[PDB]
Amino acid sequence: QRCGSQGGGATCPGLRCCSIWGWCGDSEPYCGRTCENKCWSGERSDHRCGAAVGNPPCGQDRCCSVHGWCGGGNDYCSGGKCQYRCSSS
Repeated sequence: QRCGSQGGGATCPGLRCCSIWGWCGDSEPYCGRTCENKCWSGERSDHRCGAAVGNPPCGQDRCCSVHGWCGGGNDYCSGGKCQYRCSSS
């Protein structure tokens, strides 16, 4: 969908990255240099994620687990273990 300043001020469904052009996605055009919000660079230094820390992004190839931490691989990204930005699902 549409998001951010181009799209009415919406956050992306699934806490995906909002590009500067106002569209949601998960790839570098959306999440990297041309990202407007929930970008790869916005992951907390302590890597917490989830609702308790205001649903911050995780970095590239990292996923927010159901326990509230960003990380990579199955324990963070795969079915049942991932609550958003799931690089698997």
